Amino acid sequence: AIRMTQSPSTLSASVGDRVTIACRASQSISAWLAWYQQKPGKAPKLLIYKASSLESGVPSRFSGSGSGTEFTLTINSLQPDDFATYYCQQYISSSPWTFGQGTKVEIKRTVAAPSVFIFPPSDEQLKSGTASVVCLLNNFYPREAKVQWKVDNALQSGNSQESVTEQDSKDSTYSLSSTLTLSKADYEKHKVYACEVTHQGLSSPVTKSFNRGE
Amino acid sequence: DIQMTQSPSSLSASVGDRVTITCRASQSISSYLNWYQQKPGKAPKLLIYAASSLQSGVPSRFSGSGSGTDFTLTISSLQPEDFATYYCQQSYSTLALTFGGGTKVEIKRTVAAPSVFIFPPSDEQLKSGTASVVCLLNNFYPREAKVQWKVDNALQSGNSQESVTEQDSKDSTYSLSSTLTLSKADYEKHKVYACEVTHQGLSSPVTKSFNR
Amino acid sequence: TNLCPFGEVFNATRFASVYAWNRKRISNCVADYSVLYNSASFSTFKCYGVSPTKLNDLCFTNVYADSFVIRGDEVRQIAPGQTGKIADYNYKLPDDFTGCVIAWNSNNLDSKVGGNYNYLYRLFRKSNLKPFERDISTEIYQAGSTPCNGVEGFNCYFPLQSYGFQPTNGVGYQPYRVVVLSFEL
Amino acid sequence: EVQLVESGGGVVQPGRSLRLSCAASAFTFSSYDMHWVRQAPGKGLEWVAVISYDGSNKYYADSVKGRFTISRDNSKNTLYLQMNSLRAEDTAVYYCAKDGGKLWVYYFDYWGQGTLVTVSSASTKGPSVFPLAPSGTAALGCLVKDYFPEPVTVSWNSGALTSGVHTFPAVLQSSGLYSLSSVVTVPSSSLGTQTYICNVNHKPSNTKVDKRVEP
Amino acid sequence: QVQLQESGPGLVKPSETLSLTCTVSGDSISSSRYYWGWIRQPPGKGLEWIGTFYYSGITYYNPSLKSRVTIFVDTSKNQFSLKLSSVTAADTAVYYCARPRPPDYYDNSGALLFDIWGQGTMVTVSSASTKGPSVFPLAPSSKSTSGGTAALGCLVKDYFPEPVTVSWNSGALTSGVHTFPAVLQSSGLYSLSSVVTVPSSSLGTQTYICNVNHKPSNTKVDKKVEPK
Ligand SMILES: *[C@@H]1O[C@H](CO)[C@@H](O[C@@H]2O[C@H](CO)[C@@H](O)[C@H](O)[C@H]2NC(C)=O)[C@H](O)[C@H]1NC(C)=O
Repeated sequence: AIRMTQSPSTLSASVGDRVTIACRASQSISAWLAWYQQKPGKAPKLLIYKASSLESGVPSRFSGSGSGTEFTLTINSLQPDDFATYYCQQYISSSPWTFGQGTKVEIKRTVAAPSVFIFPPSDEQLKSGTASVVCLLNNFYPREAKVQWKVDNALQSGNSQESVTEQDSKDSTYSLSSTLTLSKADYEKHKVYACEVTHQGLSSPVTKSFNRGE
Repeated sequence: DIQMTQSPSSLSASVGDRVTITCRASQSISSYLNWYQQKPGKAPKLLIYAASSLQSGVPSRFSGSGSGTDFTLTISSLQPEDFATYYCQQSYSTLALTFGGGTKVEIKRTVAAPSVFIFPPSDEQLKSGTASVVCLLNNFYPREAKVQWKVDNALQSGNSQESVTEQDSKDSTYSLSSTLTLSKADYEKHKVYACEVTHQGLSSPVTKSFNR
Repeated sequence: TNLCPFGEVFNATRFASVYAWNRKRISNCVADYSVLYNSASFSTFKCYGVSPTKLNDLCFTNVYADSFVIRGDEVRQIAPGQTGKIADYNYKLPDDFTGCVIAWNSNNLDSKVGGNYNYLYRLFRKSNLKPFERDISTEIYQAGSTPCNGVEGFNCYFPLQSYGFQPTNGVGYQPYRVVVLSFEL
Repeated sequence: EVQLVESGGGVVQPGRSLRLSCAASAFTFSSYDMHWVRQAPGKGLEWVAVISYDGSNKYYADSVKGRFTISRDNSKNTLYLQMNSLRAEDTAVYYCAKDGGKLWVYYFDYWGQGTLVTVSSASTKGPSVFPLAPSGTAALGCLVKDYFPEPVTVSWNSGALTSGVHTFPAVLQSSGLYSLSSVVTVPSSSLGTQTYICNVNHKPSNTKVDKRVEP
Repeated sequence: QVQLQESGPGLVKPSETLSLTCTVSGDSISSSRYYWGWIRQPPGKGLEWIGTFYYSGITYYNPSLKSRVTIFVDTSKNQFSLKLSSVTAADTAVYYCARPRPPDYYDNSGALLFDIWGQGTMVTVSSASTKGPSVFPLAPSSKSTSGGTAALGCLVKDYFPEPVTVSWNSGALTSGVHTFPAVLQSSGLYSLSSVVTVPSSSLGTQTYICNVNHKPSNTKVDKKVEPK
């Protein structure tokens, strides 16, 4: 079993940069190495074979080189669509541990503040016994964001979960949804519900809020 | 496959001469070598089979000999109906039968210089978008002749197509017509159109040109 | 029924390595050659000095069937007047060969995932083989000045090498089963 | 005495199929092997296939293997060649040849006159006839350009002119069409006094054009 | 062009046998002329080559997967299968059927790379039962309005196992849509949300329906979202 080592594990580059990914083999695999591109929610896509031969239908800006133990994938002129995780695969012998650990390429872009939205629980959900309040952070960069649930100005913790979309393939932004889940009874005990958002693009924290009944 | 190499590719003789053609095989084909004659525009005709066996109906002036790799077809007395191309064909590898490149037995004459003529494209053709320049090499011998298209003293390659007639049935000379083809946009980009001809019968290369 | 046992050769479950190629004499039997080729599979079928269709004309039937496995790249060496490691050191056909060479891809039989290292070929030999010669010796080959005395090492190599047929090889490196029929007329 | 007559040749687009026939006479057709041999325009001879006397055996050259099919009908004395998946490299004149049979190996002793098979993606288009006016003796002619397929017949003055006339073999240009030249050397004196008309006839498109050539 | 498509149960109980099927679709192309294999990817992990079928009796199986892997190819139906017995939580992964690229004439490699892939199917090894999701509307309002654009969506809550697919207006509405990954609630059930931003002037005139499809429970819900 030959082990493959990609470096770095993660990287962030601006649009148009020249990205380089290195793949290291514990022993010489001659030139039988392949490169894959896997976008989120998609199967891996074969880019390079024989370390340097380009697959049909892959842009010319992708290129590979190397022989023996160290190989290199190059992405000239990085595009926002190129956001993906890239794997190298040795195929000198059918053995376990054939793929590398993968290199996740993030796209670097200008700072963008999120558009914040809050959603009260629906009548259909309130008539099922549960209450879920949803806070939305739409189209922002960078990925780091902080959400605080305040219920009647009382800070909440341990009753909510977050979920962040993968980086958009067009504008390279992120989106976040925080779901505050309560019982209908506990929801019926308080009036004001709000999520407070802090981000690099907000000079002051934004707070969307609603009142139960209004 | 087994390669069959004939030599010479061409030879010149006159009626009554003894002609000998050589056929070599890239490996020993024993004695399974056959000779064929082909006139232009006609099917081939079997002359010799099994190296030396004369086919029934073929004149006894044809004969073959040799075994292994070197074979020979001999015409003891060349007759006027024996001016043709001659192919050898190996039959040792029965499922990979191959022929030779051929040997043309042409008529021997004296050296004749070509009469070079150049024709500019017609007015009727220029309204179609394409321009054809035609250079003519008329009645020369031997067939070896070079045609070079110059445009503003810049040599043209991959831009023309040649065509040579069969050896004339009367003066035994050849004739060539080269056709330079380029678009109308490439036609006004330049002015001088020439045709340089090199031949054995020319003490110096001859050029015929015209101005647009 | 007194038909020649051409099935025992073409349909053999195991084939021999090319250096120790197998030979089966087939005589005193009626050979049905027309059906032999009929099995649409043979990727290589070349005869020398005889026409395959007109083999049913021969009165007798006294033929040697030689069988082995080589690379797809080496199929072209099984012919008269060919050179290379196989034709020079493993299986040599004469220049006046009278017979047929039959080969077919056997990647579905003679290749293992880890590599089928059962088929060998002679890599080192001082002089070329005579036609139809069979060298099964594995004496340590002396490549240099000093002798070896049966001991491997530098300039002292085992004369045989294995193919290691893997199913992921290209057709040039894939195994092909070869049968060579030698006729007498 | 042996008679071999081919038929079925013509034009075919790439990838399509075509079937040739070869009627035999004046010999025991059912006891001889039959061959197919093709010759590209201006090239050498290339063997294609062979079939046994009874039609049970078929062997093909590697250039056509798995692509062509040979067959025979001994009740009609006809040889067939089913040509599927035709490439541009298949454009040639196809002969059927009888095997001599006097040897342990194949050899062709009688050939048919052959038939032309043109593989191209161009439909039958008529030619455009352009003059080549002249500028010792003089020279003039006609340029037969952009026609498909072969052949075209060029005569001068309806056959009244045969001395000093050269008609050149056609060429296949990049457009998939054909271009042909035809010239004549006439006395330079009788130039603006004699009439010269080339008679171009394209049978595949039925185009009989008579163009007058004058300085 | 060759196209692969996985199909199988997204939920397998522990110690049972996983069974998936990949159907080869192409221009009358035979599956007897190619090799076929399977590749899985645990959530948040790398890629593991499970095994490839070359010929009958000549198969490769990942030795780390012991003797519990079996792959069969049906050449008359143009489809192949993957059998994985004695499954545990370590077998919960997205499974891809891939085709190893045929080698060139002179290729000497020991293994191969995969040039054609399926779409992947998510198999969860768990003891729990399947549950269809409850789809609740996230109505647009003044609090969910930024200028001339407004946000609305659907809350896909309490389902098991993964995954669910959300489309808007039968796929006619794709721009500005964000389907967030699902979070595993303390109850052991998944829950995600899907949102789309629309112009405010279109809320009363345009109908917006989210189409939630939970294959493991054969549950399709089309929920119309209106301003409250
Ligand atoms: C080699 O064995 C194969 C079977 O493995 C034989 O092929 C069969 O031949 C019979 C006629 O005898 C046919 O009816 C069958 O359809 C054939 N089956 C297959 C799968 O080919 C073959 O005849 C044998 N060859 C020799 C020379 O004995």
